[PDB]
Amino acid sequence: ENPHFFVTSELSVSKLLKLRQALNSSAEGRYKLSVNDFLIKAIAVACKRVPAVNSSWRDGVIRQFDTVDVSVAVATPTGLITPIVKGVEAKGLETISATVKELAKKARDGKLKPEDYQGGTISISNMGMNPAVERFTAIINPPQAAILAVGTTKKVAVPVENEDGTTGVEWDDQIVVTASFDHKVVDGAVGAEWMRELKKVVENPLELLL
Amino acid sequence: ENPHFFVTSELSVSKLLKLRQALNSSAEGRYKLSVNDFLIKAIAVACKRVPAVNSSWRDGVIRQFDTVDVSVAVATPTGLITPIVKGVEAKGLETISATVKELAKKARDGKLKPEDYQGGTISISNMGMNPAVERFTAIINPPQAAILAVGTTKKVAVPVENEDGTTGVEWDDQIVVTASFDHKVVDGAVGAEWMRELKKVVENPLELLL
Amino acid sequence: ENPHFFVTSELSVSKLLKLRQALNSSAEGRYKLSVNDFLIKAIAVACKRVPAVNSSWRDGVIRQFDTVDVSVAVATPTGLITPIVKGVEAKGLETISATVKELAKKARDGKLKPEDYQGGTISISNMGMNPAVERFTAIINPPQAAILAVGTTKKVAVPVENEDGTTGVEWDDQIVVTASFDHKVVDGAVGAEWMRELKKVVENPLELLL
Amino acid sequence: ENPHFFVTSELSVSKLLKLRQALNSSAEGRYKLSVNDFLIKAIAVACKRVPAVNSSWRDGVIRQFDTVDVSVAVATPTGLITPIVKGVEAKGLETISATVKELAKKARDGKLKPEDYQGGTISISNMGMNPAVERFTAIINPPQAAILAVGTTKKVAVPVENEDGTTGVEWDDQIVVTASFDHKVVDGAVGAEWMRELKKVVENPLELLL
Repeated sequence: ENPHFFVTSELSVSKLLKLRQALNSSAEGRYKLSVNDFLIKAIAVACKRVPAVNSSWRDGVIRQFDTVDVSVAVATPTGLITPIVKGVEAKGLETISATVKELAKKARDGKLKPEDYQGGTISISNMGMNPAVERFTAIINPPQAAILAVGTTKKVAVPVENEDGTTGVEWDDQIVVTASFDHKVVDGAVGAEWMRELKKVVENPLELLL
Repeated sequence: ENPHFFVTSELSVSKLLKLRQALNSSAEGRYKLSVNDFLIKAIAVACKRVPAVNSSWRDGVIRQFDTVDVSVAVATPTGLITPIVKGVEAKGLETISATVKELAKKARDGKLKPEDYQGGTISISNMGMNPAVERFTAIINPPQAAILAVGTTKKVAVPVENEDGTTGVEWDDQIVVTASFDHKVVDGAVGAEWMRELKKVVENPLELLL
Repeated sequence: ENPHFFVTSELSVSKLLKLRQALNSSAEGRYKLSVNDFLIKAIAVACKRVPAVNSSWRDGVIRQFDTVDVSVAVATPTGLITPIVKGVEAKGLETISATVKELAKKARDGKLKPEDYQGGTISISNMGMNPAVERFTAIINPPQAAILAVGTTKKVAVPVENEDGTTGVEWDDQIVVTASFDHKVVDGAVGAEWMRELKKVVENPLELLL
Repeated sequence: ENPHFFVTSELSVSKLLKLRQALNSSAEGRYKLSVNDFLIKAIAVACKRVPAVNSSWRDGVIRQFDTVDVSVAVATPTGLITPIVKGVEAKGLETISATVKELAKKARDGKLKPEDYQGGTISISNMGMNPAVERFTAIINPPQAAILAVGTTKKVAVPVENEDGTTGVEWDDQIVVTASFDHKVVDGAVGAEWMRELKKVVENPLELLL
């Protein structure tokens, strides 16, 4: 029913990894941030910058949402459930990480209420904990217009300019992301622009601070 | 009427200055962050951690506020006005800087509405643009329980341990801050704790990211 | 009601720290002296040398006291209480330290009798255990005429004359103290003289032995 | 009754000390200038540049004064008296020093007439002769709008750029000054501007010549 199209990007996470390390060292056990928390915040910023992706199909209309409620895919013994982080734009990374850990526990325990997993405006699915999944596509969760699939981290050789003008080799830690879009709502231009903003914010994570 | 007491701290801003420089260079003219925007955000975080400072005196009761609406003192040709940044906890630094510049312009133009300057929960007054004001006290703006006065930046000699075990001299850029508190509401212990959290967050500005 | 004025001094504690270390090492667990015990004794000596500070306002008269009963501010979960060390001039440092620890425990336990905290002739408040409080003012505890606020210890670069006639840098451990005085009773001259005697005795702690 | 607020500045006196030395050496006993005479003249110049500080509260009106009559606080065995140097703008430093010494003697002798100490437009209190008073606040002498408290001189390490681009240490002789202002008459902006002019004139004492 949905004309799926896929847009893929490689993202450098070296700076994000350094930032995560510094923050987790400074947390004194109050929280433990994952890469997923940073990706969720960057998604929320990008959705605020390109609201057309923050929308849903309805009969005859596109419902654009003013809030970004991110449904996070959690595998359970009974399979996939999508608890919802509401109002992500207004939450700090600590609150996001804590909420996600709590909700994922409730998910595994089967104690989620319908309001915990009914609704949401965009989904994220992160399987990067499995080293055999470098890239995958995810099926859109209707009625959302977009889903971001996030693969595992791998080291990739990248060219570095040496001071002598030779090109050396640096090893960049990259993840592959693939956005699946519903072509009724989001065309290729909007999706590519949103992917550009996501890349920009993730590779310069100080923009996550604005 | 108010038993004023004062608590003073020296704050290292070297790291904050570096961060401000990097962000302003990356802004591409979209925004121009000042030190004041960082201090406002750090204040909002500290007020969220110690809500007893985020309160107001009323006849017979302390009204504690769930939101931190920061009144920012702006000098005008007609003197002092206090436009209010509402909901600071949920705003990014870009939105804060833009809002403050807009409101300060409206203030100078005399086009502020009463709702722009009536209310607020805590005040900040920043005179650090004048190099002859290293330290000052500010008079509390009733009914708020606290006001932070922020002086100018000066270089101070600080001891540094050299690799040889000698103590060298480093030059730390420090500001002096002075909080004035209403002793009916906030005692010395709460004020000192809040000053500790402010210092901690400003000197480790990555905590401003949480 | 009280015309508060403030007099501030930086005090070298390097010698006091060395003396405290030697005494605590020699105590064999009988006692454990804090800097606060030394400051209390020095206060008692200074109050004996300048009795005009050792006085209280009454309707029409200044009641000068022959004894120095020092009220020590202790933070409790219910806030501030002021247990009284009576007859400080006649007590040794061991007795002072033991009494203060016992009374502070009773304070936290809420087991102080009125006679333990009603009265006193001068107060001390010591917040130097918080590294974010370099300087503060304390509100006078009526009817006492004076209160000494004691901030935290910091290292300060001080000039030292080298044997070659060059000026090197030494690192002096300094505390900031601020006396608040009631200008009805104590004028600036008496307060400055008393601050001079306090500085003299603290920086030459052998005078605490006389 | 008076909303007191305090503005503090560190002032370099190295150049003023050199100038005082040269002048006193050239006086051949005709006069003996103190630092206080220079501060009085600089105050008079600053008051002429910012007359709003040179004013007094009256019921319903601010009386701005065209002349600067500086009341100088003198400690006596009976305490504080404020003899008045009239028309300071038109007097040279020699006349100021001579008048101050004469009036201070009459003060100690109790031979001041009411006209010698009734009135005045601004006060100065100088306790810098006591090395234990680095900083203090003074209570405003009504109906004057401002009082300047002047602490003692201390040596402070300041950064100096060496010819090799290293940062050495220089020892600057600094005094701390604290102006107390009545917030009904003088707001923070005017007080900070006046403090700026005072600093400018004291640090570049050739401007005292204009």
